[PDB]
Formats: sequence, structure tokens, C-alpha cells
Amino acid sequence: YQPYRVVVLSFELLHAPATVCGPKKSTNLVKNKCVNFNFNGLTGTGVLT
Amino acid sequence: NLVRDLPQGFSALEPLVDLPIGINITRFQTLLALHRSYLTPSGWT
Repeated sequence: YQPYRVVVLSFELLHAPATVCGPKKSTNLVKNKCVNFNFNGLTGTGVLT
Repeated sequence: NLVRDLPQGFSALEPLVDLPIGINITRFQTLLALHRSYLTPSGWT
């Protein structure tokens, strides 16, 4: 007989761009070394100066 | 520096912001400011 607070969280995927998202945190920038950096969707291999 | 017609210079017209509306769109219309009627001569415009 104990009660339950059923929570139904519906996440839409209609013809509207994403509005709610979680981050990918966190890392520190490293300079003067070969790092496979990722900058907000820009992915590349190189030395940062 | 001109009066009525468009200027003659070249301007790079920078962005302001993007909006995620995602709706169809066909027609626009502008809004104008009309100081409402007073005792200065219906009187609009």
C-alpha cells in the first residue's frame, strides 16, 4: 500500500533544434605540445601557441 | 550625411544573434511609432 511518485520525463525530438543538453567538462588547455584538441566541435591534432 | 536616398559607401553588416524558432515563415510587417492624439490637430500619424 506504500505510495509511489511516478515521474515521466518526456524529451522531445520534433523538427526543432536541441535546446536542453549536458556538457563535457572539464579539461585544461595545454600549450606547446601535440594535443588532440576539441574546440566546440572543431577536432584536430596540432601544437597550440 | 545624406537626406533621403541610400548612401554610397560599402558596409560589412555584422551578425547579431540566431534564434531557434523552427517554424515556417512567409510574410513580415513592420511596426511604427505614433505619438497618440492630444489637443494638437481622427488625429493620428
